[PDB]
Amino acid sequence: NESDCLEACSFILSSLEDPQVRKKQIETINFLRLPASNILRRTTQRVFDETEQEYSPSNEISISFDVNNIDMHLIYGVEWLIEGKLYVDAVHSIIALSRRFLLNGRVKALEQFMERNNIGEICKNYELEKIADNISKDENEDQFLEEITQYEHLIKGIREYEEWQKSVSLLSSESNIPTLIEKLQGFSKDTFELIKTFLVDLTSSNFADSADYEILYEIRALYTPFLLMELHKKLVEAAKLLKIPKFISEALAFTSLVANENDKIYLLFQSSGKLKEYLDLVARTATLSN
Amino acid sequence: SNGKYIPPMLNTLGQHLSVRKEFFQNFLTFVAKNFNYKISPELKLDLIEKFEILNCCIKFNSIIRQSDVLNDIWEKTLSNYNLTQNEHLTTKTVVINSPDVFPVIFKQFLNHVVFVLFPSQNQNFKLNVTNLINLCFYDGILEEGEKTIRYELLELDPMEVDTSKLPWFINFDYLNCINQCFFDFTFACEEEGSLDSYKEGLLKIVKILYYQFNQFKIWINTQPVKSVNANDNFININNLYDDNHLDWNHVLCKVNLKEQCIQIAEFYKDLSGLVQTLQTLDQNDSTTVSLYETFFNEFPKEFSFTLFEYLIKHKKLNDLIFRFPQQHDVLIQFFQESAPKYGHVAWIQQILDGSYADAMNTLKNITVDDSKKGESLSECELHLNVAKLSSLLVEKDNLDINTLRKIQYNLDTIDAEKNISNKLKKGEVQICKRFKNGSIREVFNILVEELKSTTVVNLSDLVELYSMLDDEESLFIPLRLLSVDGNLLNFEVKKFLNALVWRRIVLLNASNEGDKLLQHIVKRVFDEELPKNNDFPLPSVDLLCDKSLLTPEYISETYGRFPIDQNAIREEIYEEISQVETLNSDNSLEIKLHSTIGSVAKEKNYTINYETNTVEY
Repeated sequence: NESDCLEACSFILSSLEDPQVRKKQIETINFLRLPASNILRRTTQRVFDETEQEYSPSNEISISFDVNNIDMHLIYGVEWLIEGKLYVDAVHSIIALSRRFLLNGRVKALEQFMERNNIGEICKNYELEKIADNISKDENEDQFLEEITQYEHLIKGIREYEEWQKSVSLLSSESNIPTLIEKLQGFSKDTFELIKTFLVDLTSSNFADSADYEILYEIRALYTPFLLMELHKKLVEAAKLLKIPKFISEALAFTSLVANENDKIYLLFQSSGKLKEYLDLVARTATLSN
Repeated sequence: SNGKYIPPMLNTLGQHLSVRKEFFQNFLTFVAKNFNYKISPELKLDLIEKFEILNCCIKFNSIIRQSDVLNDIWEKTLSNYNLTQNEHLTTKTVVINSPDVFPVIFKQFLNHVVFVLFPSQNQNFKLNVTNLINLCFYDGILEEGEKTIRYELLELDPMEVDTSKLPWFINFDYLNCINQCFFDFTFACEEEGSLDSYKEGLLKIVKILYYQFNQFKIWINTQPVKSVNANDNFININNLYDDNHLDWNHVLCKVNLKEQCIQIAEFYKDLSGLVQTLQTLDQNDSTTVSLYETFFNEFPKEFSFTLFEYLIKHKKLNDLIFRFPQQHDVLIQFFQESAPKYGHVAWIQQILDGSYADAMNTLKNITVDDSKKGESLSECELHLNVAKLSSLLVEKDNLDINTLRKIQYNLDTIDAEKNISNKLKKGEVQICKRFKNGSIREVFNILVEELKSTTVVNLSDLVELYSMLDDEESLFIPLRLLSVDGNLLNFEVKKFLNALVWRRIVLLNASNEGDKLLQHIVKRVFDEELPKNNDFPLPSVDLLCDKSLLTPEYISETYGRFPIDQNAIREEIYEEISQVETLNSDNSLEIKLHSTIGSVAKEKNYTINYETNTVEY
């Protein structure tokens, strides 16, 4: 009875706690890496079922950046397989995780996933396993590295600025505030360039799956532009800390400049309306207060 | 040491003292033997007091007096440390004299030791702190009184009929001083970085607290129903509870002072400190984890709920989830079963299952950020940004207090008018239940047409009017106006207006069997640091009712130009003056007030003014 094993096993493994006890018991319950797959799968399933209700509702690309505790439990489902030495099943199973993360818009879930496990090794080991099992497969060889991963440079940028601010405040404890502004000005500029530098491409490969270039475009079309918009409000934000003469015209000019759009959103408006809807919503605001 | 046959102190200081002590003891043995329950627990208790004092003073002295070298070393080390705190006081043989008090001798000593404890590294000194604490505070009262005197023969605890709460010597001041000490001493054991040594110190305080609360309920006997129609000490050092208990237990866990967690929790009645110790584990050792699993079925709410508090609050969520499969079902029960000390930890779990909480920023970005204003106002953004920058002259949170007031006075009027206006439009009207009646309710209805319109009216008028209206924002309008813009008026005129906001609160308070309402609003003031900003009188019990700040200005500002019936107002004022006095002179009611006021004042390093009211210029 396949069901009855799966359950008794999953519960045994979970009810034995300590990472080393887990490690060896999972490691040595395997052979052939084709029906050993099944024993671990129910252990995978309980791990997911618990956190299932706590899991984020996004199953589509939207706002959802950064790993929380809920994610980590899901990552652990895959960890059970790795410990078992189940490279046959694992090469398939890596690609499937990466796709769910891509589809629900979790670039950070993938990124972190990418540090702890990497696809490229998995495909090379696969080939060697089917020399001892002799099951047919097509050439699956991978050399994939990260290159999705321009988000780490964003975070790097912020941190230097922030370090000035702690140190800047320390310097500020009765000294000379203008000299501290010169330095702060230096920091914002250099950080701003720094975020725009660094490119990770390296060896050119994908996830051991094609037709995923489309998926990556959409995720970028969200978070990327959101952040861009945030930054475009950020200048205004910073320009309200230390008193300084003039320097207002630059901001005015930028504001004016943000009027020459270039993709045709008005054509979209023409296509189906809401431009209209926006007048209706304005009118309701005006009848409440003008 | 006066008498025909009582010498003015023979011999060794300790020898005559022992002679005297024999005399005090003998008197007690005689009250125990013959007169024990025929004598009230007042006068007799004063004989016990003699021992407590003596024990503490001599112990401190004697350690140093071991060898001659140690005493000479002591005088140098102690003098030097005094210099760092900019003070002086060397001891030997100017200690011992044993003044007749109960905890007060301990109080004095403790402060002095803690003072020159932060520069100190001396070990004779360290040693000396522990002996003073234990002999007087723990040992004097409980282990040289309750255990070895009352519970054998002599009897009459402080929970048997006393003055009207406790014996004559025990008063409000003592209870309030204890509350302070708890937190100052917890700070101090982190500071020396040898938290472990000062467990004992900590143990005494928690013990003394628990005992005391029991004394209060047993003196009137039964369960709370006369402390819920008149707050006293039985909640006055469960203020600092939640946050601090959980923090201090957590700090102690990993540095394996597991015992230290257990005591704090045990006296204030929570399974969380014991349970969190066991759980400190990653998950290591299969046998132990299994044992915890057993306890889920055996105690499905009690053990289960307590356990969650560690894991949610301290975010050891890995344990919560896989490790414990059967606790997901109980984790829902926890949300469906909250109020004692399980609401506070439960909200965090809920918003973090959803993984977003960014909703607050969107609503904020419209109203604080100068980006989306009016519906046909332009130039708003420009003014508002320039204004924020100017009040930025002073460092951090504190703004330049003079610049702030000129904007603030007219703003708080526009905002006040507007708050009721939204309300009036809905066809809703705001009044209190005992202010429903009379001249003010009628005047209010005429005024309803007026409040739609916007026009600058005086802060004195606004202060008086608003405090009698329902709703939190409305009640805030009097406190706001005064803190900031009250210091545009004279000091005496500022305080008198203040008494008046307070007075209305007392009326309401006095009318209900809610006794906690006044406490919360007094507490709130120091948390928003209103006395640090713009000058606002600090909560006092000699600030609630003012009547020595007779200014004709006050007369012409409040009642001379605001249109309310003179007869009515006068009558309310007489009533107001009576109610403040009753809380201020009824014993239980002073305990709740005094206690609460003084601790918060100390922690914040405030001083009650009756001039400037400046706690941060």
